[PDB]
Amino acid sequence: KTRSSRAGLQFPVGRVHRLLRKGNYAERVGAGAPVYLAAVLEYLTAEILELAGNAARDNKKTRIIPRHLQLAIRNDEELNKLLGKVTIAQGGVLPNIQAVLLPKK
Amino acid sequence: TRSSRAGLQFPVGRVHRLLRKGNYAERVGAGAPVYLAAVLEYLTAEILELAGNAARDNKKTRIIPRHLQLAIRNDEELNKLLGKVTIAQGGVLPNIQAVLLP
Amino acid sequence: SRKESYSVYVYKVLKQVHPDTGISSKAMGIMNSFVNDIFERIAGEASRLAHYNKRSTITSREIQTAVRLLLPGELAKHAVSEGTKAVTKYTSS
Amino acid sequence: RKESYSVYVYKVLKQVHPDTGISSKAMGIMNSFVNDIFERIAGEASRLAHYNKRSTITSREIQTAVRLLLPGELAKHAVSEGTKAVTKYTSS
Amino acid sequence: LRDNIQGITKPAIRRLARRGGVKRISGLIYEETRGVLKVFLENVIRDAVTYTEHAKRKTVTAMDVVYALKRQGRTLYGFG
Amino acid sequence: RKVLRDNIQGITKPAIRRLARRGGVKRISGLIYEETRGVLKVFLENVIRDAVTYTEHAKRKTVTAMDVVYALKRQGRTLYGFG
Amino acid sequence: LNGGITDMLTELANFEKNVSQAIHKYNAYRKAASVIAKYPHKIKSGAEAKKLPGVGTKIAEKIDEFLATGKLRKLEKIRQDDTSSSINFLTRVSGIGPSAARKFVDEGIKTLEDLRKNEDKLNHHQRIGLKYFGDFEKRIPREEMLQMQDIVLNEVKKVDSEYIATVCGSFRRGAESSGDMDVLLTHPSFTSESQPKLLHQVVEQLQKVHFITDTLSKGETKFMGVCQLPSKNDEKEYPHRRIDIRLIPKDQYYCGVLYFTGSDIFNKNMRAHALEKGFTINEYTIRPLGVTGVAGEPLPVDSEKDIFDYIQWKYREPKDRSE
Amino acid sequence: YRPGTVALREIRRYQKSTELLIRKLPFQRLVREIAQDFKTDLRFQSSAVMALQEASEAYLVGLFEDTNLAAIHAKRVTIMPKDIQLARRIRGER
Amino acid sequence: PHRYRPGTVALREIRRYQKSTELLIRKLPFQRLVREIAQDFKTDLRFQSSAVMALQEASEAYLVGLFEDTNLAAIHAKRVTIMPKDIQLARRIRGE
DNA sequence: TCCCTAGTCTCCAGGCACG
DNA sequence: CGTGCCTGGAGACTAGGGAGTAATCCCCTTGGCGGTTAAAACGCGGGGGACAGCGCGTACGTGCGTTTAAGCGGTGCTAGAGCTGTCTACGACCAATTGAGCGGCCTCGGCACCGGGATTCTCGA
DNA sequence: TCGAGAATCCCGGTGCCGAGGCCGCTCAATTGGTCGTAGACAGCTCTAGCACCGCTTAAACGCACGTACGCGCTGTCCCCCGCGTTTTAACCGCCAAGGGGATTA
Repeated sequence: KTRSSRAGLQFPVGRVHRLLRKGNYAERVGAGAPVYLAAVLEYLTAEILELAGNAARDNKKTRIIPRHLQLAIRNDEELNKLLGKVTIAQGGVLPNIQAVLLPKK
Repeated sequence: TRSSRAGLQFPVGRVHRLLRKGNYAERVGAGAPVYLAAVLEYLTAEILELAGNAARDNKKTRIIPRHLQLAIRNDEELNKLLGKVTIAQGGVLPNIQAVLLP
Repeated sequence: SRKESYSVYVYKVLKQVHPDTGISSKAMGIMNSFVNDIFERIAGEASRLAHYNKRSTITSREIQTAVRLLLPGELAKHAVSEGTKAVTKYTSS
Repeated sequence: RKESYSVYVYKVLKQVHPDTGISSKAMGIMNSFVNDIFERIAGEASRLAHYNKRSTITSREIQTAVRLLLPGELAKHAVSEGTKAVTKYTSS
Repeated sequence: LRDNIQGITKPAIRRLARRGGVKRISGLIYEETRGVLKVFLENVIRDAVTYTEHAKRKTVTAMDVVYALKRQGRTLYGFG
Repeated sequence: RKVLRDNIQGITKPAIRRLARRGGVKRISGLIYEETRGVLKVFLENVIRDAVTYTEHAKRKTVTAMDVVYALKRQGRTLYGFG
Repeated sequence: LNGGITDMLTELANFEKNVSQAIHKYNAYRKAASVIAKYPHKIKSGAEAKKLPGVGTKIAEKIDEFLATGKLRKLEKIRQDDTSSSINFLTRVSGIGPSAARKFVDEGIKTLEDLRKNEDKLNHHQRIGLKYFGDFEKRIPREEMLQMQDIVLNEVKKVDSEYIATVCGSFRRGAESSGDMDVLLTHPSFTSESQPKLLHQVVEQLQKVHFITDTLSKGETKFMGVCQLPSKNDEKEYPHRRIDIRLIPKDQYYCGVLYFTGSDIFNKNMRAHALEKGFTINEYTIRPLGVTGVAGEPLPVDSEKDIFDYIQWKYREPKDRSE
Repeated sequence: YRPGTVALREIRRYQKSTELLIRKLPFQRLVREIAQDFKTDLRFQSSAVMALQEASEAYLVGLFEDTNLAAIHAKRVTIMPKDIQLARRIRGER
Repeated sequence: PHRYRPGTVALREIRRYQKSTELLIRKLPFQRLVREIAQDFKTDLRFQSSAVMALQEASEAYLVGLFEDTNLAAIHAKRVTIMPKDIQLARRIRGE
């Protein structure tokens, strides 16, 4: 039985265990640490992917484009705090037009 | 001793043990601790020499944190080295804008 | 050589989230970079905590603390809920 | 003692300025500075070693990380002193 | 508690601004300053309590504050 | 096989205008181009010094993309996707 | 008295050389085989042969297994390997080495029939090697080698009386046979600080007299080809032999001839004697060695006896230069 | 005296000094108030309180220096809350 | 004759430069500048095409952030045209 | 594959750090 | 002013790193050449943003009388920080072992693109 | 406020390439053992965080009060935006020179 199935997860558990052991991060590595890390990765990936899918539905494109992911990341505030110092290649910027720059007459 | 063998001042064996217990790599070079101690001594020497210059600027024979902070702000390379580090009770470098002046 | 990435896991998760949504390979690489970034960040935080706690093991308590530290806002509160319950499964065979 | 380098700090201070004193707060600040520089250099070396996929910590990666960290003239002088120190340690 | 945010007095804020080299400060500054001070203090105290709870200790240590400040990117010297 | 110089003018005024409009500036003076070239040169030089150092520490002769990613993290930029 | 162990180690060394592409194993196996053949005693245990230098754990285990069972399981499995046998057979032809034979076996070419059928896939050197594969593998008798050396010397003297041609190697050492001819040539006008066509004139003279039959590569310093002594209009033609002629400076010709005279053990002994005498001896010249190991200006070289006296060693004839 | 002369004198006196200029008792009260939002009945070392106070002083000093720089950039002599928001946006805090 | 308003083609394409995600930097000049900058660090060093594209993208990101900061700065001074002094103030406020 | 030098334990001790 | 450990040097044991470069020929790599066409440079209104000065007013420093909370000197008093001694779960490690994952090779529609035609802003009057 | 016109959108149709989809082949997660030990846990001791109280004193708080500087008004001017025009370089393709690699000595 797979350990990720033993936890019910989708991201690989033993892969994370091997990475953590090879990561020279600590002298010893507990069992539930890979479970917690995989769960956090799954939650973050799901949150990003759902927003991306909503954006793509709003963008009427069946595939996910890097601009769609960037727009999703700019849409959420907690993700933006999480990824404020992260740049998305070919992701562009969210539409932000200055109110003073707006033309009025 | 090893610090005598290198001619430095910081305890080189202490640095070796700190690298060993830091869990930074599987194997640690023997001259790597020498190099790390040398770099630390170099940096400390420059910091202390600027500190002594600033202290004699203030005509005080004790190294003060305010003088240390003033030296750290006063050296361009040192300021860029430790720009995001704060010094307790060091104050700030006196800098009055010209526009504020009458 | 054989290159490792979370592409298959990402695809499975995406199907689990949006059953009828596609994704680009470049987007897959971006997702992989995000996953790697979170992995490295959490690992470094846990290692720093363990050195601060002077412990020689990486515990699930350190993972909970790391998630509480790095993750922001409501994402922090829900994820731990997803963690310990998942941890419960690891303790439920 | 909690594994401090204060004695080395005083020795080096007397080496540079034998006629001046230091505050205890200043000594602690210097100790924290030394610890922070050590940790920064060590993390840079470890990241370089993993990025270079080497399984050992060597003087080459120490020099590489130091050159990464230190500003120009400071990096030149520091690497020069480290090279001379390594020369003296290996030769003697 | 007892409007402790109001504990930062207007003359105290002026003293800090003069240490900050500010030549003239508006009246609305004294409240938004308190707000930002709370924001920084809250984002620091959260991490501090997190560290102390992971330490399973009933007292907040200063080294925990230093570690949190490094996690907040503000390296502080004067505590070890 | 012949080395060249004076490529800072390669960043044309139309290019600077396009980049600024992407940033969203309504009106730009002509002096912005020179200072923009200066800031771009400074940032690129800061990144490229660390990139060349990372390359040479790996004892390679080609500027690798993973090296660029490591440098961007060193400068605290951390662009994703590439590498 | 270790012929079988040396024979089984030679073919194992070929596997590391041409198939495994590991000279770091082939050279070690060859040195071990040379030492085993050099021991005039019966090998009974691998530990007994382990006393000899250059013999380690793998070699001792292989020798024990060969003595106990009469063969090696790895050797038996690699000999029956069709890919390995094809690669070894392909590498036997000149111009085909490890990568060449590996690519040929990868492309289905495994025998000389495929080599002849893929002449378009063989270069000029490869084509010459395939054409003279059998001829190159034969030994050259001392009479035929002396006749060809005399013919070459006559052609050189006709080309230039100031030209100096010396047949070094096993023939110079007095061996009754050699696999090829190695001529070291000089000219007084060709020195270390001094014509690119001097070798070209000699090559043209040798090819005109129908001595050299084919040319593999020709440069301003060395030329390599195939030459064969002519038959006297009634006997079978002599087999093709590989002839290489290298042009050397006047100040370097004596050192080059001394180095190429051999033998390897004699060259090593002379170099060791020179190094212990504070000198360095090379194929080009001999130089003094400093107190810090820094080599000085090379000493002038005009004869083998001068080089021998330079290292404070008695001059030895090439027949006595076995070791 | 002359308006500003006292201000500039106090400016120089604060820049020369190195004290905290913050009431330690109110700072402790505020820290406890914020800690009540995170974990009830917690203890704090006194040196930790002084360090947190000093860090707060540093953050406020940097923010105020940035605000004054912005005011000079905005051709204004009095520091206004708009300057504080501009700095916080430029500094990336929020 | 039908000339758009003096601030209307300016307002135009800003949305078009925000909706798009192209490089906006000529690749040949970017590679030339990259090679020029790297030669002063080391002669005869290779840069991968992927490396050049990534570096160009990173520079574009840094310039975009700086330009957005400068736009906000000009709005802070109730101005419309972006000035080099505003860029200097933005760089100082960032700390660079 | 063999080697040789450098990275580990370990193992006391004349001697540096400490209160 | 003893004194209390302690890394420094010396075995004892064990892992990466290099043990061969010259001589000649060939393929991949890279740098230059050329049309061309989008694109950058140039050039010229002009008008709209930048900017300088005037009026003012109100809000912020400024001096001063007052007070009240913060230090600041006590006082005690205990929650818990820290250190100690077991033992025990428990992570690490080893050796099969199989299957999730990976590399290679289709494929068929998602989606860019083009082109026309309908849509709707948009300057001008 | 319409209106010509020009930038935009939508729709149909087209062709092309990559997301996935499959399938054969492995080495990395699983099973199931051991074995030294990290820390878990109980337990004990001192200490510093409270916890409080009286005194002092100065930071602060509230208040007149002037004034200056923020701001809003104005004109005024010139710089850069828009539109057209003229090189031009980059760029894609299309070529040939040398760097690295091959065997072999």
